Amino acid sequence: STSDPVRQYLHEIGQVPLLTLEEEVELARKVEEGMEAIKKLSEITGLDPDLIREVVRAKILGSDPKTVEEIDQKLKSLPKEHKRYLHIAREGEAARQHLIEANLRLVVSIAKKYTGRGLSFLDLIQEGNQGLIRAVEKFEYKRRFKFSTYATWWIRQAINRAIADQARTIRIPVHMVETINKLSRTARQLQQELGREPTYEEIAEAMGPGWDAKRVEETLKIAQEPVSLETPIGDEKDSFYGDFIPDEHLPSPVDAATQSLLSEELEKALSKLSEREAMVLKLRKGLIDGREHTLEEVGAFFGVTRERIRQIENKALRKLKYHESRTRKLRDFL
Amino acid sequence: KEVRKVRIALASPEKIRSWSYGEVEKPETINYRTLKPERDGLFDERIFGPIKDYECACGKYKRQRFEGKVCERCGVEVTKSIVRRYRMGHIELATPAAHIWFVKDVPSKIGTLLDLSATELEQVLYFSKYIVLDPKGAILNGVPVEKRQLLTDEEYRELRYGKQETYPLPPGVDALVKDGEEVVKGQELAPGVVSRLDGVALYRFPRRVRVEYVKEPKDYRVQPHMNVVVPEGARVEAGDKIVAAIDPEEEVIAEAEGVVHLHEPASILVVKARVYPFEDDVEVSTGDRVAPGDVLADGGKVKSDVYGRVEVDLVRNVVRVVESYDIDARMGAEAIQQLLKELDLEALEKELLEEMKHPSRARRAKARKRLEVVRAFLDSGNRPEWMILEAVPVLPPDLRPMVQVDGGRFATSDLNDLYRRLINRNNRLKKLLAQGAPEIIIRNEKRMLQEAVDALLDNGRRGAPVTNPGSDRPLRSLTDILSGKQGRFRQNLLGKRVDYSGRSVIVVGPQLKLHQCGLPKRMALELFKPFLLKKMEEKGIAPNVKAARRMLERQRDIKDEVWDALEEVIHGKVVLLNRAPTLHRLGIQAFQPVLVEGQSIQLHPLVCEAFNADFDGDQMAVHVPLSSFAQAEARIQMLSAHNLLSPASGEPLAKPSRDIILGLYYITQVRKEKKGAGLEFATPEEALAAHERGEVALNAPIKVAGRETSVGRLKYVFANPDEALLAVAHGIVDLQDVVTVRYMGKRLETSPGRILFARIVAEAVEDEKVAWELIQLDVPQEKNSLKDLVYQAFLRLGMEKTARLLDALKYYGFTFSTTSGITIGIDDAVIPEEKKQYLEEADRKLLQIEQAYEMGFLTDRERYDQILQLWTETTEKVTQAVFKNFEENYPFNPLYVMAQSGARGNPQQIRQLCGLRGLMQKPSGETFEVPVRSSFREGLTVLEYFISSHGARKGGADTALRTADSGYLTRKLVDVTHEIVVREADCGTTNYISVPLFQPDEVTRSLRLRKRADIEAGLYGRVLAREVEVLGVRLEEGRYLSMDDVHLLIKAAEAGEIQEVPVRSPLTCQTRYGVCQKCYGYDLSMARPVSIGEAVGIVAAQSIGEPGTQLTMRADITQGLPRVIELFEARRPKAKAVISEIDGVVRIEETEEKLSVFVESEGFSKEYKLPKEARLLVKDGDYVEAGQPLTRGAIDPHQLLEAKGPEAVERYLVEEIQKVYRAQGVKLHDKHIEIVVRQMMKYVEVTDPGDSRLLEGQVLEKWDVEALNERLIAEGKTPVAWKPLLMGVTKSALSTKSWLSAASFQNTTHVLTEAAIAGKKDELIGLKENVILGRLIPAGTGSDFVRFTQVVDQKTLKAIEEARKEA
Amino acid sequence: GKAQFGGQRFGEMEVWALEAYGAAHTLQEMLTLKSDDIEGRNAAYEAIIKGEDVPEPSVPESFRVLVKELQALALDVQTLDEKDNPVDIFEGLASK
Amino acid sequence: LSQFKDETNPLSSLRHKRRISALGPGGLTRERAGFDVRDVHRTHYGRI
DNA sequence: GCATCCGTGAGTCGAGGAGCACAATTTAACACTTTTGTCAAG
DNA sequence: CTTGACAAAAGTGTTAAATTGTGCTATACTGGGAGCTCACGGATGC
Ligand SMILES: Nc1ccn([C@@H]2O[C@H](COP(=O)(O)OP(=O)(O)OP(=O)(O)O)[C@@H](O)[C@H]2O)c(=O)n1
Ligand SMILES: [Mg+2]
Ligand SMILES: [Mg+2]
Ligand SMILES: [Mg+2]
Ligand SMILES: [Mg+2]
Ligand SMILES: [Zn+2]
Ligand SMILES: [Zn+2]
Repeated sequence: STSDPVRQYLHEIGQVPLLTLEEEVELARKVEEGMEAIKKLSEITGLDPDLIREVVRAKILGSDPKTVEEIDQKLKSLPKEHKRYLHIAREGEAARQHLIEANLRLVVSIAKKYTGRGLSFLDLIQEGNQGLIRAVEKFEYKRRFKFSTYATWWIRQAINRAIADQARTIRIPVHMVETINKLSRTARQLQQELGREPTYEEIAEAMGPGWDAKRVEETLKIAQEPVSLETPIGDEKDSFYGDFIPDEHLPSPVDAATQSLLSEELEKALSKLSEREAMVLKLRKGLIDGREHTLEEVGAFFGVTRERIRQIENKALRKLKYHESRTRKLRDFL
Repeated sequence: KEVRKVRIALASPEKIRSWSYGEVEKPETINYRTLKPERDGLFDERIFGPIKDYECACGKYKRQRFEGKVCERCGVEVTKSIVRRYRMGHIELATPAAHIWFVKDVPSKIGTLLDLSATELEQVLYFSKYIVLDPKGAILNGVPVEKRQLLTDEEYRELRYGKQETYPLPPGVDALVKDGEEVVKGQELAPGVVSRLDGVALYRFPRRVRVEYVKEPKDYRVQPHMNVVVPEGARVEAGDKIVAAIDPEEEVIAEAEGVVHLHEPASILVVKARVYPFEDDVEVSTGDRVAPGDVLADGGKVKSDVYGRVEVDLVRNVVRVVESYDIDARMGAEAIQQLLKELDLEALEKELLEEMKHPSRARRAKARKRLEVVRAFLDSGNRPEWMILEAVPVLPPDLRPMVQVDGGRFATSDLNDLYRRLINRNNRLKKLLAQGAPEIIIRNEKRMLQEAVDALLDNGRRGAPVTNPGSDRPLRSLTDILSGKQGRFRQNLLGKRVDYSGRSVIVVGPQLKLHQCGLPKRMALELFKPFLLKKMEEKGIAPNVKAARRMLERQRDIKDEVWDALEEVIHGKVVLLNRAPTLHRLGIQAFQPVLVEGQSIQLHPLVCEAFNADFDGDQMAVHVPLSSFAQAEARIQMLSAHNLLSPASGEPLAKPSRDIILGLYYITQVRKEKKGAGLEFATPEEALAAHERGEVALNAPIKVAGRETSVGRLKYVFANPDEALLAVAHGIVDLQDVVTVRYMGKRLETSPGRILFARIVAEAVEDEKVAWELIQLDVPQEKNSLKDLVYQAFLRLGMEKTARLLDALKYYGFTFSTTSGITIGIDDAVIPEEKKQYLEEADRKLLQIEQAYEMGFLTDRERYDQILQLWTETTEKVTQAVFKNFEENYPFNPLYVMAQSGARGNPQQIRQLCGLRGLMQKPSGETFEVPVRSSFREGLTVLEYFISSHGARKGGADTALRTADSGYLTRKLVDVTHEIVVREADCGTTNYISVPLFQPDEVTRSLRLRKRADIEAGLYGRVLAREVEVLGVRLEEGRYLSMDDVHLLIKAAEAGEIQEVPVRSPLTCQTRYGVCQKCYGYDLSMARPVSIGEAVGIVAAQSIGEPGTQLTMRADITQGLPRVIELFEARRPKAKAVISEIDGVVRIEETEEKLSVFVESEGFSKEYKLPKEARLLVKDGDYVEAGQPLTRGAIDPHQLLEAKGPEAVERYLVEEIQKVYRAQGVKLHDKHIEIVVRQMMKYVEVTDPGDSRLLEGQVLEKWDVEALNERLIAEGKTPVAWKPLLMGVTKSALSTKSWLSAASFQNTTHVLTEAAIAGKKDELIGLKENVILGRLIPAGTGSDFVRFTQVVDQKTLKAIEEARKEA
Repeated sequence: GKAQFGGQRFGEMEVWALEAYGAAHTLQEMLTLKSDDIEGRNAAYEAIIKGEDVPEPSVPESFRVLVKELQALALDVQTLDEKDNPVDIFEGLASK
Repeated sequence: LSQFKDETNPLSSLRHKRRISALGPGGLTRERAGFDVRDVHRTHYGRI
């Protein structure tokens, strides 16, 4: 007891008796009359219909509270003909709560058929509950159709969307998830028909126009779930995928060393240059501020025009070529 | 700015948000197409930082010039990419969630403060029962509701929403009640249904409306899709609607004026409510709550008379108040967090202090446990409500990476899945709350949100573990990451993988010196690569380092000068050779590498025993110390030639071994001939004449005139050893022939081999006189004699000459064993002639036992015992016959010589080869009646081989299943004594222990001298506390007992001059956080006073645990590890002995009914009701003392402690642990056991708080309370009366001051939970805490005693002094 | 592993051996300079190839991982100094 | 129980096919197995 | 007494891994300037 | 070192085409389903 969350939830929803068809119509009528009453209230009292439905909902549920009482007392200040519409609004909200509560068995029966698709059983039910709430808002009892007929569309819609949105660590858009599901179904039908695993050409041909072997391969590559870093290898519980994946982001001690070796050798080579000529290359190549500068931007720092700096920058570049050729102390770092 | 202490504490929701660089609002990780991390997700660059250094997401800023800047286009700060390892996020929970650590860690920390049990806390937290936070005048079953009361869902619904019930009527029948009529419990509503509650019964759905027109009982049928719009008994005018409908065609109206009556309800709703009709518009509406006196509907004319939710029925024109209370009851962490917010810890402490005076012990214990948690929160400054999470921290993404791999597919950690679920449920709950979802939907989501947090923090702690869909593997949570053998502590902090490390197979190098190893060139090139690249750059091999490295990448590109440079690199440097398991400290030794051709490591033969390394496929690890400190430590402290003695016992550990002993024993043993053997003569010339005639052999013992000599002693008299060995070379005499030699002016009568051995030692030590005193010439050199020579050479000469002597012994032992001619043949396993006679004697006696049993003179169990005793006796007789035959007839037999010299084998194994295999045991432990009468030379039968396989399997299983127990024991011992270091020269204590020289012998009932190994293991290398006068020799106070002093003390005990020796021991040491130099004694590996700063605690644990693990891998199965672990854990034995709590005279009252023992004193008389099967070791007429055993068995350490005292239990624990290791022949000094026992007796329990803030029964360290007592005494206050306490190594290690060391050991969840609440600050005193932080350990070269030493030449010192004192 | 060109595991018992020997600096190098001190191991390699002695090591990265994982458990782990003042072991890279 | 075939030499593969394992799905555990499960029984004569 | 949690040696070589319609949004392709480097002499 | 041409790469806009996110669908359907030589002593809890 209380250690199985599914069992505890089922017991909780089992405490609300199922609605007879008469009770369903009465509750459905009250919600529609209540929603219309909120519209009539807003039109007359002038505030936002969304604002009023929250105030009415707050009073029913009970327990910004500063303004809720201000609006609630304002609504009660209306005359009798207008306080009546408040009464239907309150009963409509109370009936909406009761109508949602009594259909919590419907979501469970629908949600039990969607297990094993990346979401847990309780996650499916809660997503089904969101669809059930949407069903009550849009349900119309004037058409004389029972609630389970129309709710089932919204309950399955919410479960499908949640799976397409929450069943993968790397989220894939709904349209592509539908494509991936359609691709897998098409492959399986060919696989059971041809008695072997179909090739990409065969899968693409069965899919239809606009599909080739390249697109099928890309879609399958996209549909590759990431693998856990903690999955063990072998019977011994001491090795995981994380123990065999090197880190290629941080520089290795060798890479950091040769970068320092290059930096100290380049500044030593630049010493042979003139005071200004070395400054131009270090600033044109971004060795001082970190970022490469332009001839115009370098020009403002020395007050020199664009064309002249290119000449001294090239002349300084040529002198380093002369020095490197006579020493060969810089070729190896390339 | 040096980390000196680490503090752990609770994190407030405010502090968690201060850590976070941004809230993670979406579960998205990365985009599926571009692979760039998604905004507001788990990998958002705006929160955790840029993927690459100095570059925003939009790619507008890409250099370090804009450092410390946040781009306006994307919001990503331009900084280093490594900040993604350090920048955290947070999840703003829609509703608070409790931290599972402070809930499910027994005893619950939240439950302790709130006085809620584990059951009650779980029910509230996981939304099973409500808890009252404001009763609001609620009455439940006639009893007012109080705060902190637990309500079930049914009870809360009745109180909050009232009592109501619907009864579905059968179709067609009409109820006998009317709409709006009160009923009572049990009253019939319809003729088929009855009520269960008293209240207003109202019509739900009238299936038929019967209007009475005034002109007329016209009947209307009401379908489910139609509703009645008028009351019952309502006057409806012609035209007014009666029943509404969706389609107006079927809508029913009123033809004329009439009264509407409702009939045939679908069901009757009986609600316990009050009805109030209203004349004008109602001042309240549906869903509001009213109290007695509130103006209900008619502008003050109609007023409420009872609490309840008000619902107005527009059609009935009445106002219904459903009797209910606005009770404030909530579930989950919301109510729990509010309860912890309202707690006044100061007020709670005062109440707990008052309750702490209850004479009941149980209530004081419960109050103390609660008060410890309350005091922890007050002193730490944490707040109790911080244990409920309002914002959940998010780990930095680089610690939970989603990395692409060598291929193209992605790999992610399990924390991303746990974070995603928490975000998915948190966002869904926010949506559900915004849609005004019903309570059941909200309650289910809040419960799921709580479980999502619990799974993230500690997966599987509560409920079923969370598994990744598509697999059954539990997800790895934060608790799993930091706890266990594979956790962060043990896998990445206490041990790490290291660079500059290699591994290869080891082979024997006999030509190596003791300090040298054979390192392959290819390993050395890679291990010393950075040093090599510099050397190639120094020479002309390569222009620079980078060109040098490219040269070494390709094997065919390496020239011959690289190897020459590699020789220059390793000159002087040493490497560390390592063999797993590193049971003791000499499992890692420093060697000077010698580059060799090949791929295997050459290991010196003498270091094999220390490493436990043979050459049947062993492998070793190579490590390269880098800096000058690391090289200096390895060359000075860790060098193989410097560690010659065993730290556990002080005996030599690098000593001659199997092949070396055999070669030295073979040449030093003499020949014993039997040809002459007894003839007597008159002159030596006659004896010599007989030898030339063949009547008497060269070594036959004869008598010349009166003296017993041999012909060799007379015929061959050599002037000097050079002539004696010259005769050996020419073949006149052998090394084993006893002759007469003149050596050092003495006309010795020994063999040339013994004289040769004397020169071997003399030339090795380069001093003839000392080497003469070190050797034992008149005996063959076995393992024991060679071990004594190494120890004596170490004392007289030092490490350098002993290592030289060790190498000389190794060279000559190997040389002589090769040419001597040791070989094993099938005939070398000589079958004694006595075996056949013994077996026939056994068979005749076995038949006699069988004949006696057939006559019924003895039972089955007795006959089986008699059979075993006969076969055990016969087996022992054959063992003697096997070795007697060797000693008399084949003194040079390879099996005999190997066994006698100690090179290989024991008499038990020689018997199986030469005598008989013996008795074997069934898998149940019973022995087979028939023994294995055939040896290995004769060959077992198929049945005997199968019978013998039961014990081989049983022994092999123990070799595998007892290693974990010993290795676990060693880890316990290390973690409890890791902080013990020699920290000062002398603590100034006047206490000591009196090591007994005589032990009570129970079978004789008298004092007998203990064994020499017993006294040496308890007195060697110990400082005398008091002056001792023995045999005219004065051993003054403070004198370290050497091995000669121990022998002198033993000799004095034999003369009845001393019964016990007072020595300074760690047990009586007063040094805080360790021991002192004068209380520890010698460093047994150097036979000199222990150096200040040595980690003797680690040495003690390794010294104790090594024989336990070493022997089980080769006894310890029954009374080894089981008894040692039981003793070290201070566990109560199952068959515990019975001790007398008081001293007095015993009075046995044995009777047929029961056995009772009475201990009688002057006024006291204690009664001990022993079981019938009790082996009493005391009889009537004896004076027993307190704690003295009365029954054979194992003494409970805790009972002995409270009956005799701390000194007695310390003596008992050290002695009993020693008794085990002595049984298997292990020599281990008492210091190491006393160090561990000192840690066990480290804590005390408060009995009288006195003038202090401590609580009665509180457990704290003895050093702290003694310091507290003297402080209280200094300021004139009542001292704290405490009680000595004993706890095992596991409990003592877990209750240490440092949480870092305790968390890394065990109970990481429990240790961290208690530390965070208490706000414990770790001062980083021991060794593990410094290892975790990577600091310099406060032992060895890292100790404050030696770390600040300064070295300077005189010229600079004179210059500094002259240039400063000149002013 | 040899296949991954990996290092040798210097486990707990090997650490105990250095502690028993008193090789405080040899132990510290293996814990920091040769395993996970990123700044230390880069500077140590650079120092060696320049013919210099390796610098003094720093805090290991595994301890930084431990602190951040402890912080993910809502535990305020703070490294202090002699005067109980907080010490930043993250070089200012995690201070908002 | 589906193990990588040990085929160093023909005897290796022959042994691997005749090995009997108490572990695997539905069997004992390497660490939770006592001395009784691992000891040679009197009925292994001629069978194991 | 029992219910539950916690513990059970160290290295190593391989082996391993439902549909469509709609609005909303971002990603590409096309032009037209911009700035930005290259000769051109003087 | 300047001035003036010259490509032109880089930068700013435009509509378009994928690409992604979102709401809807009306017979009636109203409490899951998976797993089963439990490993065994020891310590702290009601
Ligand atoms: N599961 C194991 C098996 C072996 N070892 C180590 O490897 C050695 C293997 O020893 P073994 O070959 O079984 O016997 P020896 O002691 O070598 O036998 P002998 O004395 O006859 O040479 C053990 O002692 C131990 O050092 C281990 O640590 N863990
Ligand atoms: Mg295996
Ligand atoms: Mg061996
Ligand atoms: Mg071996
Ligand atoms: Mg002679
Ligand atoms: Zn940017
Ligand atoms: Zn002391």
